[PDB]
Amino acid sequence: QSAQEILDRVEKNLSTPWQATVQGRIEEELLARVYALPQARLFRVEFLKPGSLEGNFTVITEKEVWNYLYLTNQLVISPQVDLRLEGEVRLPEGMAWKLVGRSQGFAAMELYILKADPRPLRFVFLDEKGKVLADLKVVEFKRTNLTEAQLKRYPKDAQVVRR
Repeated sequence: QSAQEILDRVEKNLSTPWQATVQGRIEEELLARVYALPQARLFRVEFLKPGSLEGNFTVITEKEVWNYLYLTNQLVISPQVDLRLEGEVRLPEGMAWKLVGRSQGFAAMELYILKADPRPLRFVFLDEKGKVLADLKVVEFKRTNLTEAQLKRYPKDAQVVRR
């Protein structure tokens, strides 16, 4: 239940607008910028790496999800883990809580949460043998101000694929 308390602290601590840089491996390198405007229930992810995703972006709202595919100029419009607190570990950003949980494309995961300023720092997904399937780190983070005009922007010439 301690994990739930931590997650609750994170949710409350990130109730204002923020942005971050996510980098890791999934083998290929994944790099993206993330934007959140909680009060408007808006989220945007912009991809930088790998080459197949470079330029793509995803916009999430309470109602629908937009997935822009840069190379094909298509805008696709479409309508859990039992985490437990294992303990703490010192990370570059400082002391963090290490949450662990079992269980559909992975066997278990590790979620690292910064203690001083409750927010995610790293997500690690493991298979049955403990092999890393994905290791994504939040390498940059900043609280800021964002607007719907910014997060809902899209290429005017995008071709719509409506699900």
